[PDB]
Amino acid sequence: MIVLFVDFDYFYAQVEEVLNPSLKGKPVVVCVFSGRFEDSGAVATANYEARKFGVKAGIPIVEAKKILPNAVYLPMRKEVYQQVSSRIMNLLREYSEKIEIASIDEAYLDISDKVRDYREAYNLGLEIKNKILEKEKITVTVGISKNKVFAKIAADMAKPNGIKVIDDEEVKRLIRELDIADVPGIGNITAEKLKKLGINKLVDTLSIEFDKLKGMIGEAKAKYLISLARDEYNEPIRTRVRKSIGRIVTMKRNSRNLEEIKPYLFRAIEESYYKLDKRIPKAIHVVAVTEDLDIVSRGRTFPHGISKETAYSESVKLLQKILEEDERKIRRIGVRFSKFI
DNA sequence: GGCACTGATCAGG
DNA sequence: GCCTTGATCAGTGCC
Ligand SMILES: Nc1ccn([C@H]2C[C@H](O)[C@@H](COP(=O)(O)OP(=O)(O)OP(=O)(O)O)O2)c(=O)n1
Ligand SMILES: [Ca+2]
Ligand SMILES: [Ca+2]
Ligand SMILES: [Ca+2]
Repeated sequence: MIVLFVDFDYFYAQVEEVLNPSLKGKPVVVCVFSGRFEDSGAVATANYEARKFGVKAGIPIVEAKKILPNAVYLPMRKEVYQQVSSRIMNLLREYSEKIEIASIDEAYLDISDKVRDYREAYNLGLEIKNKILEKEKITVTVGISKNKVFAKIAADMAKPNGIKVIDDEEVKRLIRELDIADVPGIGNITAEKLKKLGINKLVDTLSIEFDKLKGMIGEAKAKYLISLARDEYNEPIRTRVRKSIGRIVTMKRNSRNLEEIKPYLFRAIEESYYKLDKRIPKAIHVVAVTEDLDIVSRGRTFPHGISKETAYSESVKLLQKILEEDERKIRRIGVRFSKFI
């Protein structure tokens, strides 16, 4: 099997440069402002000119400005990026009907039936890069290997504006030498659990007793890692379907007052139904982010679709449930809908 | 024993 | 900050 993975470079910031080419060569930081005070919010992404100096996704805007006070700080325009992304995704469908759109800026193509070997695959990857550059003036990185996991590791290694193949021999090398923390799906908490077991490379998971592994990180991740170490991971490229759609808004001030919270909750419902478009959910969850930033949620599933009127009345009941069962003040409040008809 | 369902967790974009 | 193109866990009700 041959998998080609495409990952768009510094995507949000790059779209902003395409739309305003005077930004080219300047550090650009795309921000999500929460509106609680001035410059409250977090960085969504930054282009490489900013990232070079430590301005990275997730950090506080105030922290970014301490590092690069003269960078260009732009508000996130996700609707614009989403529309640009959709156009590029339509470009990719021309190269394979087996395509898995994995997020707003990534896709997997199964090109098993389009090329014979890694040489032809590399050439097709070049063709894809040039096409997206030609039509949308966006640069991407391409990773190619025998499965989705190594195709992604390949792209990680070639970023930015690159292309890389991980052939069968290199796959065997990585199983021995790749830092296990760098395997997709292994986050800090799991990486720490593993280190405490002495596992530092995929190969190590083959010699440890399975129940030990499973007891620490769970059955699913244990099997996942072992399948990879044995060079036996194969998951097909699958069409992804949206399963939940929601909106969460930050309140001006932390509160436990129902009447205070309601106007924000109802705004989240309005925006959520807008995003639902033609989908009709049978389930609704109210989702509260506490002051200490924990997340608490309560839901309700109906044997029928939920009208916006039913969303309003049920959401208040669920929020009350949350207030009844947790005593912390709420900082953000929202809803998420799912189980579409 | 194991399926179906919930809310919490961990992950990653 | 915000979103799920999320999956999996423990706890449970149930057959
Ligand atoms: N914590 C994060 C990470 C990413 N994103 C958004 C903005 C990114 O542009 C996009 C893609 O994520 P990458 O993780 O693919 O980021 P870039 O595409 O920004 O960087 P790179 O060139 O390393 O791929 O998703 C976000 O909102 N919040
Ligand atoms: Ca990217
Ligand atoms: Ca990405
Ligand atoms: Ca990691």
